[PDB]
Amino acid sequence: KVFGRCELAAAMKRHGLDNYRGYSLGNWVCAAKFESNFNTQATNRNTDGSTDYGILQINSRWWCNDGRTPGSRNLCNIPCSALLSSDITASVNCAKKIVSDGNGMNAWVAWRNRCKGTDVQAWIRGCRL
Ligand SMILES: [Cl-]
Repeated sequence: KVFGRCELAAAMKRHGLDNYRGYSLGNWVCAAKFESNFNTQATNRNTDGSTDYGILQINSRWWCNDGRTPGSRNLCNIPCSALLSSDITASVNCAKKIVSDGNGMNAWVAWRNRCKGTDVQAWIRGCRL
Protein backbone atom coordinates (compact mmCIF):
# COMPACT_ATOMS: atom_id res chain seq x y z
CA LYS A 1 0.00 0.00 0.00
CA VAL A 2 1.21 3.47 -0.93
CA PHE A 3 -0.38 5.97 1.47
CA GLY A 4 -1.54 9.44 0.66
CA ARG A 5 0.21 12.18 2.66
CA CYS A 6 -2.85 13.20 4.68
CA GLU A 7 -4.13 9.64 4.78
CA LEU A 8 -0.92 8.56 6.48
CA ALA A 9 -1.03 11.60 8.73
CA ALA A 10 -4.53 10.59 9.84
CA ALA A 11 -3.47 7.00 10.48
CA MET A 12 -0.40 8.08 12.43
CA LYS A 13 -2.35 10.55 14.54
CA ARG A 14 -4.97 7.88 15.21
CA HIS A 15 -2.15 5.74 16.60
CA GLY A 16 -0.96 8.59 18.78
CA LEU A 17 2.30 9.54 17.07
CA ASP A 18 1.40 13.24 17.10
CA ASN A 19 3.88 14.79 19.55
CA TYR A 20 4.91 11.33 20.82
CA ARG A 21 8.17 11.98 22.70
CA GLY A 22 7.82 15.60 21.59
CA TYR A 23 7.87 14.87 17.86
CA SER A 24 4.99 16.65 16.16
CA LEU A 25 3.15 14.72 13.43
CA GLY A 26 4.98 16.45 10.59
CA ASN A 27 8.24 14.80 11.63
CA TRP A 28 6.82 11.32 11.23
CA VAL A 29 5.17 12.03 7.88
CA CYS A 30 8.42 13.64 6.72
CA ALA A 31 10.35 10.57 7.83
CA ALA A 32 7.91 8.18 6.19
CA LYS A 33 8.21 10.09 2.92
CA PHE A 34 11.98 9.93 2.63
CA GLU A 35 12.47 6.50 4.16
CA SER A 36 9.88 4.63 2.12
CA ASN A 37 8.06 7.14 -0.05
CA PHE A 38 4.90 6.25 1.88
CA ASN A 39 5.11 2.64 0.65
CA THR A 40 4.49 -0.07 3.26
CA GLN A 41 6.13 -2.73 1.09
CA ALA A 42 9.41 -0.86 0.91
CA THR A 43 12.50 -2.85 1.73
CA ASN A 44 16.18 -1.94 1.54
CA ARG A 45 19.25 -4.06 2.15
CA ASN A 46 22.00 -2.67 4.37
CA THR A 47 25.76 -3.20 4.13
CA ASP A 48 25.98 -5.43 7.21
CA GLY A 49 23.36 -7.87 5.93
CA SER A 50 20.41 -6.51 7.85
CA THR A 51 17.32 -5.19 6.08
CA ASP A 52 15.08 -2.16 6.64
CA TYR A 53 11.38 -2.84 6.51
CA GLY A 54 8.25 -0.91 5.75
CA ILE A 55 6.99 2.62 5.82
CA LEU A 56 9.53 3.67 8.46
CA GLN A 57 12.25 1.32 7.29
CA ILE A 58 12.76 -0.35 10.63
CA ASN A 59 15.96 -2.39 10.77
CA SER A 60 16.19 -6.12 11.44
CA ARG A 61 19.55 -5.76 13.18
CA TRP A 62 17.73 -4.79 16.40
CA TRP A 63 14.02 -4.45 15.90
CA CYS A 64 12.49 -7.40 14.08
CA ASN A 65 13.21 -10.93 12.99
CA ASP A 66 13.58 -11.74 9.32
CA GLY A 67 15.43 -14.98 9.93
CA ARG A 68 18.50 -13.93 7.93
CA THR A 69 20.20 -11.39 10.19
CA PRO A 70 22.37 -13.61 12.43
CA GLY A 71 23.28 -12.44 15.92
CA SER A 72 20.68 -9.70 15.65
CA ARG A 73 17.90 -8.75 18.02
CA ASN A 74 14.12 -8.68 17.84
CA LEU A 75 13.30 -5.90 20.30
CA CYS A 76 9.84 -5.27 18.87
CA ASN A 77 9.18 -9.02 19.13
CA ILE A 78 7.77 -9.17 15.61
CA PRO A 79 8.53 -10.78 12.29
CA CYS A 80 9.85 -8.08 9.97
CA SER A 81 7.27 -9.00 7.33
CA ALA A 82 4.57 -7.72 9.70
CA LEU A 83 6.07 -4.27 9.14
CA LEU A 84 5.05 -4.48 5.50
CA SER A 85 1.33 -4.76 6.18
CA SER A 86 -1.09 -2.21 4.77
CA ASP A 87 -1.99 -1.65 8.43
CA ILE A 88 0.72 0.48 10.02
CA THR A 89 -0.08 -0.53 13.58
CA ALA A 90 2.96 -2.76 13.96
CA SER A 91 5.30 -0.21 12.43
CA VAL A 92 3.91 2.54 14.62
CA ASN A 93 4.14 0.48 17.80
CA CYS A 94 7.69 -0.52 16.95
CA ALA A 95 8.62 3.07 16.07
CA LYS A 96 7.40 4.17 19.48
CA LYS A 97 9.85 1.82 21.15
CA ILE A 98 12.65 2.97 18.86
CA VAL A 99 12.16 6.70 19.39
CA SER A 100 12.19 5.96 23.14
CA ASP A 101 15.61 4.26 23.29
CA GLY A 102 17.38 7.57 23.91
CA ASN A 103 18.39 8.80 20.47
CA GLY A 104 14.96 10.02 19.44
CA MET A 105 14.20 10.30 15.74
CA ASN A 106 17.89 10.53 14.92
CA ALA A 107 17.51 6.76 14.63
CA TRP A 108 16.15 7.43 11.12
CA VAL A 109 18.97 8.77 9.00
CA ALA A 110 16.56 10.18 6.40
CA TRP A 111 14.79 12.17 9.08
CA ARG A 112 18.03 13.55 10.51
CA ASN A 113 19.33 14.55 7.09
CA ARG A 114 16.14 15.74 5.41
CA CYS A 115 13.53 16.56 8.07
CA LYS A 116 15.38 17.72 11.18
CA GLY A 117 15.47 21.51 11.28
CA THR A 118 13.10 22.04 8.37
CA ASP A 119 9.45 23.09 8.50
CA VAL A 120 8.02 19.63 9.18
CA GLN A 121 4.59 21.24 9.64
CA ALA A 122 4.42 21.55 5.85
CA TRP A 123 3.85 17.80 5.64
CA ILE A 124 0.43 17.87 7.30
CA ARG A 125 -0.68 21.19 5.80
CA GLY A 126 -3.98 20.91 3.96
CA CYS A 127 -4.91 17.82 5.93
CA ARG A 128 -8.13 17.46 7.86
CA LEU A 129 -6.78 16.13 11.14
CL1 LIG B 1 15.31 2.64 12.27
